Amino acid sequence: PVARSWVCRKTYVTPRRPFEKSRLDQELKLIGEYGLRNKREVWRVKFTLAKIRKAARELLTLDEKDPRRLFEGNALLRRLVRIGVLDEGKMKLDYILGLKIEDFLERRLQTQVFKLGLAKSIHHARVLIRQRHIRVRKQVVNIPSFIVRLDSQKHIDFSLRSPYGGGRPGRVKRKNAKKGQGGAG
Amino acid sequence: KNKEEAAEYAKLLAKRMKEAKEKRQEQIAKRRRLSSL
Amino acid sequence: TVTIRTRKFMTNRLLQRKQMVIDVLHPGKATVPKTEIREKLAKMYKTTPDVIFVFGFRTHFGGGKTTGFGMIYDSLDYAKKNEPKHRLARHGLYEKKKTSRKQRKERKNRMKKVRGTAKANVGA
Amino acid sequence: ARGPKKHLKRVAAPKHWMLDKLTGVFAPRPSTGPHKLRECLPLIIFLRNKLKYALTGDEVKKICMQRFIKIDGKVRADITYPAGFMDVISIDKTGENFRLIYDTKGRFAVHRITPEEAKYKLCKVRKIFVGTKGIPHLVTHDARTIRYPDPLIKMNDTIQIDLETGKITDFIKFDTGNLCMVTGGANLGRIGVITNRERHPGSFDVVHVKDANGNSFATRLSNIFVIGKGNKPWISLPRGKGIRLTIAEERDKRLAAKQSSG
RNA sequence: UCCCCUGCUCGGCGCCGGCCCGAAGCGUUUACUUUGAAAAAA
RNA sequence: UGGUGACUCUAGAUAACCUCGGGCCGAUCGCACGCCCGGCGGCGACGACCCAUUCGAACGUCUGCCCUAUCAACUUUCGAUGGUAGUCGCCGUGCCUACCAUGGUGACCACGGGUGACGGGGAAUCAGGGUUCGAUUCCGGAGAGGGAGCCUGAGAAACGGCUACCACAUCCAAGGAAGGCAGCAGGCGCGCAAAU
RNA sequence: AAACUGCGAAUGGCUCAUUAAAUCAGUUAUGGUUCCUUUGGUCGCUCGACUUGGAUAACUGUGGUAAUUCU
Repeated sequence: PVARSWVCRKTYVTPRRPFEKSRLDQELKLIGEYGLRNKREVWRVKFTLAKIRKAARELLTLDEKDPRRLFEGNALLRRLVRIGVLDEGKMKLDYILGLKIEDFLERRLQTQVFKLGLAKSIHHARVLIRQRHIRVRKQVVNIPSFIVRLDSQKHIDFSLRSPYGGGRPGRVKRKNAKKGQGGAG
Repeated sequence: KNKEEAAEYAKLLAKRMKEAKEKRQEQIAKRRRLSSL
Repeated sequence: TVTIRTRKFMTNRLLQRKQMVIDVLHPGKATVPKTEIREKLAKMYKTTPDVIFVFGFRTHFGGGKTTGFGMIYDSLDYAKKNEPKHRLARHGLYEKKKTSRKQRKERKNRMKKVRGTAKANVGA
Repeated sequence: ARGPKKHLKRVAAPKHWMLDKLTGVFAPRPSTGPHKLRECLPLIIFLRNKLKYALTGDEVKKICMQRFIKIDGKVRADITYPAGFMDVISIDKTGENFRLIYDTKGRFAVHRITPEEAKYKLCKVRKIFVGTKGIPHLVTHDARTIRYPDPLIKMNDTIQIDLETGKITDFIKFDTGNLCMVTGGANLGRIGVITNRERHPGSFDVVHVKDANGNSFATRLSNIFVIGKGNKPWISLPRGKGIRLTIAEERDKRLAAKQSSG
């Protein structure tokens, strides 16, 4: 009777058709456009979008003017406004189902780093996050699948320990300085 | 302590019995009034 | 430099000590040792530097914050009455026996194996 | 099981004990006392989770047998003593007293009270007994056998006892138009007025209780604690006065507090 | 979308032995349907 | 007197009983000090007949379990069904005795057999319905080779308690003596298959 | 320390062999009974010594069996 968690779930799903032309072309287009690593990421984004769509459909099939419908509908709309995939104009339950994988993919931290101008390419943004150069609200982030909120967009800048934004220079700078000192004598 | 609490309970029981007897006599008088009137 | 902002202060008259949470903000430095933060709590809370006990320091990601516990007692022997002994062993005010569990268990079983006066002599 | 149980698992604890999961295997099983296992609260749970005076299981023991805590006017040295409904707890040195009342949700709540209100305790009579030499007896909901009661105390009344002498000072009669609250079930902590009392021969006699704002609900006869005579309560009610705010008004109040706090 | 088309022994919301309101206590039984109680935690 | 929906309920009165293996009504211990003419006091610890409460346990009420007709009738003075009166049991009761009547279940599947059957909260897949699993951390039950019997104790038919049987097995001067890892580590066997 | 006395070892831990209205689940009842400990009550209600008795531990001394948490 040890005291552990024993709670876990799978965050992605595998399609029943492994070899189709249009599906593989679409996921390859998404991966090459937004600089992702493998198809497990877009599969997990499809999984969470399917979960959100299923929840919205389950709320829509329940009758109007009920407290549970209003509570979970307004909770879902406030949540998706807080992510930033919707605006206050389209604050409706039926407008949830007209979403796309694109709207969930624009809120990635890698996409925001490439879009604001910190990086030159989306893959350069990914490897720039991986070497701990990007911080937000005084906390460094080393992971590319970070979902930034709407209020957290304007806090994106370089870190206080990265040499790009002011700090100690890296390994190649000090080694080349020591090489220049050795060459100069 | 036993003697004091027994005396206090006897006094309280006597007062409540007197009040209940007065209310019973009032109800008997009310029955006599509704019988006459 | 490094500066200290105490958080969640409360007093405990039931046990004559003061509970608070200390967050250590050291931009550019490593993790602070417990002795030097004990001297900072001494020069901040106007008490002697041998009554304060600190533990539970946990660094954050990126190395800007380090939060943890720290306790200040009113007097030294009041701290000696009501405290776990291993923290006093960390702070050098206590000594504990260095006997392993299997030796003590074997000695107890061998003492159980005999009766009388010989129990006190079979186990050395 | 060949005998009584002496352990109690953490996930087998009642929910109103209000614990966590990933701390330990076991939970504090209380010592036997006036209150039931699923309806009481251990002293270690209160002192270690609510008041935050102690952090481990040894500090609670040191405070407990240091003779610092008094339970209904009597000092207790058991760390797992069952504390239940309106158990008056007192700290003599820092001058604080707490009254245990169920709040608007299904749990206990910390409620600091003045010492003048800490001298008495409202409690519910359970059954009426007759002793050996014709002595009437009362059995109270926290198992307080009281000799020679008032002749007008019936089965479901509420008496007020001074904690220094053990005698009855004043009482509340069970009748419609009295302030009442529920102890157990889906409803817990709601303060209301008794209106109807349906009698079913051979089963539970349900009642009907109306809130002060327009809500109504039905509970059983055993799930009744009478606390007032009319509208004025005889004890200090906790925050919100037990109104059972629904999820929409709770969300609106939390959003208003978040907007005002900034 | 609102209200109206089961009968009888004691009393409090009001008056001058006379009216209304309520109630100790009874009202052809089922399934179906809506509400309420309780229905351990994870 | 008091109460229940309802007592052969509690309380009251009369006449007795009160077991020698016997109901209680204190031949116990510590700290701080003492007032009033040797008597007299404060707070505790322990023990005790009874009463309620707490932890429960136990026996019962209603409903709900996988497959099989190449199992269609089953039980019945070796209790099966019920009645009377008792024994025993903490209590009701064929639980068991002595006497009576022939009863009781069954095609709406009793009975008999099988199960790679501990039961449930649950898990996997899943449009809507479903199918499969649940030895396994929380709840209840059963066992410590397998039947049988018992002391102590409030609570055990207890097995890290005892007593005999068989299977298996240790030491020995051969007279005897000593045990049950389906506890934690570990080893052998068994294995497709599982660690300090 | 030892030892007498009192209390606990009937809790916890492991397994699924037996068991197909049996176990178990929800719902009831003990007005058909026992309950360690805790809590509260009762503990000068009875009409009849300013502290009693002898046994055993631990201990001392002396022994047997090849051998035991044996005597």
